[PDB]
Amino acid sequence: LRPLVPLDGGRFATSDLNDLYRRVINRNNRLKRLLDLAAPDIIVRNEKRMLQEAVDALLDNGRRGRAITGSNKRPLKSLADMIKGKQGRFRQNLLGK
Amino acid sequence: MVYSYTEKKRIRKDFGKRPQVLDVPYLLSIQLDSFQKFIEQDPEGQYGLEAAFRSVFPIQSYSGNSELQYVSYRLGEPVFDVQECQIRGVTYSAPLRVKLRLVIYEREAPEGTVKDIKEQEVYMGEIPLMTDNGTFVINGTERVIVSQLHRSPGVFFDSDKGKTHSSGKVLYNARIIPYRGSWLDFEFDPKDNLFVRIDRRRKLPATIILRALNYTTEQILDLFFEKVIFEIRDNKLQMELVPERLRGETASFDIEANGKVYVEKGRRITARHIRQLEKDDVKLIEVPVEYIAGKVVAKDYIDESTGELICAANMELSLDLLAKLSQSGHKRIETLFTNDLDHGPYISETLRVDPTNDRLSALVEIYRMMRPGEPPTREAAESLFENLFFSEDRYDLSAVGRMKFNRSLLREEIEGSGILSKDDIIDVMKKLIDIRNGKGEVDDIDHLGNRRIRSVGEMAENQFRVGLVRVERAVKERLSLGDLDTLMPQDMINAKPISAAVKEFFGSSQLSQFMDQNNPLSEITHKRRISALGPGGLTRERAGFEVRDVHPTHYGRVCPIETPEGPNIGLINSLSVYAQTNEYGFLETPYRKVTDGVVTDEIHYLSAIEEGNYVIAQANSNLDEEGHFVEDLVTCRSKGESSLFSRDQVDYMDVSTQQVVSVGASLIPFLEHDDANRALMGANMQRQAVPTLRADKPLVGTGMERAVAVDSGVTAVAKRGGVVQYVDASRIVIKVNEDEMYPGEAGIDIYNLTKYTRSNQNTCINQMPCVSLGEPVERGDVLADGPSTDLGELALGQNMRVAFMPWNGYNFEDSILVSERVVQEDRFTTIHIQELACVSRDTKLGPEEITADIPNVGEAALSKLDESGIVYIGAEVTGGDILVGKVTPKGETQLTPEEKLLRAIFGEKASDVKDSSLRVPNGVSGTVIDVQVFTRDGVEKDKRALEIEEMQLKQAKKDLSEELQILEAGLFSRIRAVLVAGGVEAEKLDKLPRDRWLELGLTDEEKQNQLEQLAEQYDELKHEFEKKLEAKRRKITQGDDLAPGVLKIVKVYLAVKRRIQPGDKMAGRHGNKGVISKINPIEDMPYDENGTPVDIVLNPLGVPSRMNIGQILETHLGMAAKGIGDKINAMLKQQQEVAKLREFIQRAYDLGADVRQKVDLSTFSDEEVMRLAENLRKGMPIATPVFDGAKEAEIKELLKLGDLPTSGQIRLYDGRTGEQFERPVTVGYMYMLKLNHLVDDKMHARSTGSYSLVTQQPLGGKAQFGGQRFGEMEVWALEAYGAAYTLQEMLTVKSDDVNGRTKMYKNIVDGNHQMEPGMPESFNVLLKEIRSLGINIELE
Repeated sequence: LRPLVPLDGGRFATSDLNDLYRRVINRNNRLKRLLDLAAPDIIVRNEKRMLQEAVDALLDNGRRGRAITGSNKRPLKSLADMIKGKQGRFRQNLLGK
Repeated sequence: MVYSYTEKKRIRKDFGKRPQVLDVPYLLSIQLDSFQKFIEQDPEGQYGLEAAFRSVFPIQSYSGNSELQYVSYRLGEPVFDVQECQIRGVTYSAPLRVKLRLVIYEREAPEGTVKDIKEQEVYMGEIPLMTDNGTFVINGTERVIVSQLHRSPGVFFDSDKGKTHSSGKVLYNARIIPYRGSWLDFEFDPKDNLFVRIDRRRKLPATIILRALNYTTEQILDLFFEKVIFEIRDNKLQMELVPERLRGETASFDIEANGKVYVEKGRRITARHIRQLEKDDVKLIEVPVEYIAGKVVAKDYIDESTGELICAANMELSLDLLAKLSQSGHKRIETLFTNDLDHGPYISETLRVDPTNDRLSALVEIYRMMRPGEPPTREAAESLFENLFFSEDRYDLSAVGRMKFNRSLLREEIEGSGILSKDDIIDVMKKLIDIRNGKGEVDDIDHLGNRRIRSVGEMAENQFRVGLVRVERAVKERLSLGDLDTLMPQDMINAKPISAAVKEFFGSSQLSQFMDQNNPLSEITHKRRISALGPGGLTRERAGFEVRDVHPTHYGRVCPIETPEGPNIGLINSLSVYAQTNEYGFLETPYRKVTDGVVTDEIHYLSAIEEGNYVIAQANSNLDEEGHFVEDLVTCRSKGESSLFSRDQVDYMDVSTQQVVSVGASLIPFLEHDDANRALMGANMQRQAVPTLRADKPLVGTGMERAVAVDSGVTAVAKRGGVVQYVDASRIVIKVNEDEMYPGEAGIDIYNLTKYTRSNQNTCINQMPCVSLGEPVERGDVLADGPSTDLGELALGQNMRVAFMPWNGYNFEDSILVSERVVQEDRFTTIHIQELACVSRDTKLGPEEITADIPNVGEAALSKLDESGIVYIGAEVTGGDILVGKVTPKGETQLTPEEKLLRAIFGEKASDVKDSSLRVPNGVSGTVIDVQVFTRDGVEKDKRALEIEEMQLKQAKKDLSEELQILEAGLFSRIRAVLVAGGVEAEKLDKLPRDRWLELGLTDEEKQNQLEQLAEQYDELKHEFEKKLEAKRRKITQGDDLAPGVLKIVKVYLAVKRRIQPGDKMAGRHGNKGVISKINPIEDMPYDENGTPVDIVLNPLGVPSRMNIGQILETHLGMAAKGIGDKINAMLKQQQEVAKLREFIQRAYDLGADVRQKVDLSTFSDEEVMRLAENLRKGMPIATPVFDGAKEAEIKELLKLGDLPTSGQIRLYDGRTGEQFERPVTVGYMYMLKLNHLVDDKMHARSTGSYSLVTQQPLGGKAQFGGQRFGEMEVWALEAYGAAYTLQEMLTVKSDDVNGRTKMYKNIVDGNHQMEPGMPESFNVLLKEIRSLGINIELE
């Protein structure tokens, strides 16, 4: 049900999905273990700001500081590539199969 | 001369009275010339590797006291061969040599040097080379770079009037474009102020950047403007007169010039009152005070009494300010003209609006405008201003930069500084102020005088130079790291930037690509192409208007006919046959010089700029023996038009009429008759024709293809021709004549013919001998023919019988009707060679052994595969049969220790579960050509490739042993010659070696000298030949470099015979290309008075409908040609004597009025052309030039001479009913075309097949699955027909629903016929994705 159509035949590369995966993985796991562990202001502040940018940055704004600029695949802008392949969901459904 | 040795087999009959003085050039000289100038050694420092090494070198670190001087470079020989390298499939590149020398300077000690550093060459990168045909060999691919076209560097004058801006007025602009670096442009606004835009940044006023050039306002007005003159002595207010500098006046009072009034108060300002004071000589005059307040001050004058800044330059004067200035004791006053007639108040609004009045604040402001993030620190502003504006590295004006810069600058010397100049940009601002003033002419964007083509030389020079700079950075770090470095150019220079730049450049680029090969035609016309794509020259991805148009500069160089009829039109072009590239990249075309009233025989190449002013006559014109023109008023052209001009107004001539066409469309005869649109379509269809079995030279033709076939490099030609010794399909050798030979090495020239080989188009290529044996060969003669070539003459299609007719509705629109006779004649049959490669290996579970078993499969495939090796060569592979067995380790060991040492795994030994086998895909069946597999170092116990590894050794040993026998045999015969009179014996020497025992003793000198010499060069040629034989065998058995991600590579060639097909497709030379409806029996074809059923049936309505004229003259003239060949063939049926037929052959050559230099029987009359009668017995090779082609008078005269009815219509009877058709019917013989559109390749039927994990929709076509696609247009087509079923179950049951397929196939049993509507899983991919979205929707 998840399946994503890769542009290169199925590669994930440097995309902000992978950037938010590297930041949201450690920041989200350390945020869960920190919140459940009653972490102090240092770990709850760093994990709350890093995880806050993990959930919030994937939602809106953020800086596309992914790998090196240029010569890299960057299929994340509004995170609308999931709902709309090109002009919409037509390729998946409501258009010709 | 008219020797015509190689053309004596077939002499193609030529038409037209227009001679060609300048022969067709080699025509590849753009790629060959660009390559040979790309690798060269010159002291002048021409553009190339020497220009890059001299550009970057010397390489010196900052404050390191170390420099690097260039020894330039020299190129070596590649490790592999051309054809052999293409067979191996590895990139073809020569290493680079001659590394640069270093230098060391003593620290704190001037001129002190410890020692000079001269180092041996170091390996850097790999430089690919080019084949003689113009291709590039990388990984066994064709790799040709398309020619590029873009703007040439120089000062541009552009109109740039926006149609979307709604202003309705033109906004002028000018931009200097260097070959590299940032761009500098100027921009107007309605405020009438000069603006500056640099690299898309916001436009700053001219006063801030020109202030950053360190020019004060006094130098601005005094430089760009004239201060005129104003003088005040005791307020006398005397000024000079400028009566010719302005037209106008406003006079409120009388003005007297030297005691006489020039213009009275209120008097007329007309030229009657102007020229009175103008033509006469007048000096400075005195006028009242009120005229100062209206004028604008020019220079900066300050009061001499006190030090205030009042009365600054570029400011308005006030009535009360005149009293403060004039009374201050100023010596002189400068006032601006500032009257708009031919001029304008430029730079004023720039000075007023410009915030920065100084160069420092100007540099800070332009720095802040360049970098938005960091506030300028004022420290680097000088380096940013210099490096941004005038610098050596960031300018790169190159050649055309200063050439066009001085041309538009109206300078004298061509050579100039390669960096920006302050007086140069000030001249651009002044002449641009003239453009805003209204005087001067703008320049056209589409005018090719402003365009320059770029090729492999300049492009590879650019990328290689970039990589060389990337090396200069790291080398600069290495030299800057240490204080003193001995033997620095060793480990400091890395090859990865070079090899990455050139290997990534030629490896992957928009211009560099492999070609689809159909006939030599598509190879040569695909070799020469103009592309506006790639870097630069591309305005937008789609649409566009004025960019795709055709300018008058497109006449004599680029062909407007040939063009990419697909999505992008007007971009790709094709150069003219006689076109050439200038030194700056400009394109020049030939014109014949004309002096006084006679036409001299010299021809000069002219570009657009030079030929624009000159007047040149029309291509076709009347010529006389005295050189003068017959008609007084001759059609000529000057600029952008053409009209009748006098005989004294014609500067040059167009020579041939073919200068406007290209090689692609130039082979289409009767171009002036056929419409240009359908000729464009046909020229677009010429490149897709697949070569067939038997190549029959076109009986209607041009005569350019004779040079195209030999100049395409496809056919096998001969160097230093001679008497042929041995012939074969694999190899051809020739004994070279003694006329021209090299004194050393002796030997003869050997040739290795290429067998059937796969191309990039999956076609079949091969070369066949045109000579028998013992035939003398000249220099340049073609020995063998490539694919779709006959006797060195290009034939990419087959002729066949032609009749114009509706037949029982089977021919509708463009539909085609083919007889079963041609079906039985093997014609149109072609070979399609597909390559199958099974390459995996590379497993951490252990290596994968090739073949030796097929797991879980019976002996059916084991009968085809060898025990220790792969299948027999040339076998029958049908369906999913395994062509090459391959195994995999898979589970390897496990409990029950690998099933008791593969006991339960039977005889595989891997254990079980090897999917690595090739398993030929379904639907593809044919015969295999050859298995090239792979060649690795240190590999053993491989039964595969053994036969070819031995075959290469026997081949090289055979052809090398031939030359060895020529050498040792020649010197041995020399021994037999020298032993004469020194103790010779014919009976003894003719039955024994040694030569009586090494020439015996004789006279002492011959003993030691002749015998010791014979042994010396005898053992030298024997031991040297064996040493070279071992050196070659080592190259045969060493192999190539395999991809590291595999242990062993396997690749196999397979071929399929595909012939004329019912669906198929066919094409004409004039652009008619259609599918065949049905292939009809011979008995159903109408026959003539002689009972000869017709092969093809076309639709005559397409001649008026699609405006195709050339089909009538094509078929009729062809009927005349085959009438000649039919009558001569009848003479051979009667076995007539040579002379009786020789008379009709000669009459066939010289019939008509001139239009050729050919004369029959000229050479011995009893051979050559005499046998060429038996060569042309099938058909007559008639040619017509492009625009000079035959006329209906000579066509009906020849066809009437061929005993055929002059009208070209023969009474025809029905083949079916036998009854006669009413009225005569047009028949003839035309040249047809077989394409790649055959419906075995196009058509694939599929039902159920593999799907994808994404949405559960199958991938698409070419996968032997899927239903093709019915898109949204078909969705709205089912909504249009009103069928809810077909659409609803369409989108759901087939893909998004598994329930629909399972229940559907289950209902096929007993035929329940119901299909489940289902819940779409693709709609569950939409619900899915939405669930991943922060708003997740769930059903209730």
